Amino acid sequence: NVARIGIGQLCSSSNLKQNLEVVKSLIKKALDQDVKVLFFPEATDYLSRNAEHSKKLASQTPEFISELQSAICQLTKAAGKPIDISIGIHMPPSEVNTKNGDSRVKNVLLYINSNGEILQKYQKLHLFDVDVPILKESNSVQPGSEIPSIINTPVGKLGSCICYDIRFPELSLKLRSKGAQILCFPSAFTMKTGEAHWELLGRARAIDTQSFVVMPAQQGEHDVYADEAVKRISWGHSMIIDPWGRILSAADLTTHDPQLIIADLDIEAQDKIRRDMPLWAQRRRDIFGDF
Amino acid sequence: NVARIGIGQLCSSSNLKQNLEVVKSLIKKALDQDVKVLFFPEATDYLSRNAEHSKKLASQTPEFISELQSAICQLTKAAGKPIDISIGIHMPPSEVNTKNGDSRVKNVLLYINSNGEILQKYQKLHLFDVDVPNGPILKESNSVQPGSEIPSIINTPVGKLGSCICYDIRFPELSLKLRSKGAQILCFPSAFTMKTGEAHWELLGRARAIDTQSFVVMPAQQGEHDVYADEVKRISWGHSMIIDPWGRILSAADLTTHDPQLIIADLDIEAQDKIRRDMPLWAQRRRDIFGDF
Repeated sequence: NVARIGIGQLCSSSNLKQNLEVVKSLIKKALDQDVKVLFFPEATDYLSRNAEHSKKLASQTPEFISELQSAICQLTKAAGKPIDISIGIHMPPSEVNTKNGDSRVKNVLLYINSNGEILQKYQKLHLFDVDVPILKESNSVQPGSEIPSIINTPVGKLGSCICYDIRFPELSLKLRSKGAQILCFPSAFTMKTGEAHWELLGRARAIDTQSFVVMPAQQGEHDVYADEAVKRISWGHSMIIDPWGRILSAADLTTHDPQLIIADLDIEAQDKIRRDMPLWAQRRRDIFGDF
Repeated sequence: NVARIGIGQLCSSSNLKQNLEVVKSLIKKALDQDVKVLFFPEATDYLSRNAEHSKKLASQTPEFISELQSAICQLTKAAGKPIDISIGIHMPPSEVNTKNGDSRVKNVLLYINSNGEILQKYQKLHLFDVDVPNGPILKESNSVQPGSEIPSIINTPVGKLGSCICYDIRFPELSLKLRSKGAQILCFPSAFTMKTGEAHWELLGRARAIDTQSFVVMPAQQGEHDVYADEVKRISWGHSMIIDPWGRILSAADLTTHDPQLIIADLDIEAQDKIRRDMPLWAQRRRDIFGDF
């Protein structure tokens, strides 16, 4: 009856089967702690060495997901209680895509309920393209085409984003306009940008929208040679933030083992903050339009 | 081990929670009989008075499905043995469906495993539309959205299943195509009128069985439906039965009671293998004349 959520912080390798064992273990641990909704990071299925490597691994993800859906069903039936999963993966191009000549993976966030049913597939909207030098995420990753609909989770109304989305505030604002009480930003940040902006961005989106903000992150040095030079290290620091900007819960920084970060959301205090500072009633829609 | 299947025959009312209690009772009886896969009819969740009644009742069905998935987990865990469930229901329009003006319900056949996982939602492909000047007028697709896919074969505990729904049975190409994709078993969850039921129900089942050399499961609503039970007369032919690849009726409903009943048969897969080897209808087709499906 308490709005308890959790983050499964980990350090995904390029071995999808290894990564799945960690996810199942974290879900089992979360069920023991009576977590109602468990949030995993971006690219939980795998991190890759390069876009060509990513394309090959993406073909293994459909089997990752199906085994994950069945693990969820088995674990909740064994535990006798439900848990919902939010998890970021790489989706391979469909057969429509193949025929259209699109090879591009899709950065997708799955919302999966306790019966292993996928309720949402949010595809990341914002990609990092720079054209001075030049680096184009969109050469290998297909941008999404929709603002996701709000999900009615066991702990409240969720608006779901992925990683780089966090830097574009109009997306978060729009999700509040559609009724979100909670936002998530499953992510993998570099050490540099992680240290500079990870916590600032989370808190900013929290107070901008007066929402709980879930910040599930990859943490540590990724083994992108575990499916058989290139190095990949994620800032981590997974955390849960309240509508006032307070950090409710953050990762133990003194171990790089996978860990569960838990917080109970005080929805009533959120109602009071939203009532006392009614930012959405105060917008200048005669100036900016209506979204 | 023994390829034991079951049909759950019932008479759905307009009261979803009442119908769910019947469904769970039959699941429990089927676990006690060591049924591996239990087939329910079309519209097991409810029968309605009209299309607007159906549109309102369909909004309750998601809760019906979630509570069924939970009862399956509970009953199998309590029984210590697994069972799979094939059940026809109505699905309300999706969020995007309404965002395009489609308020129509969907005739969907769910396959749900021993862990509550939904492995397939098949949306009925064939609808009864008719517009004869001076009657009969009937446009099922005014109130019901057709599906867009031939379903994939399901690998069940008792063999490869191709799932269809009711009016689908009248279109032999669908059954032939399902055999093409690997089906050993076809199912046609149905609610038939008394007139067409007596004329064609058994004939249609046996025909599709020998056309494709498959086991054919015929789960049916039976009786007069209480379509005012959530607060027009609807009577279903019933006669649920299970048919073998030779057209033999293996097992048939007792017609002397409208009470929910379980109909059971053990499928002789080895005999099917021999029939399909010894009359290889699918090697004998004239694909030079008909193409390939």
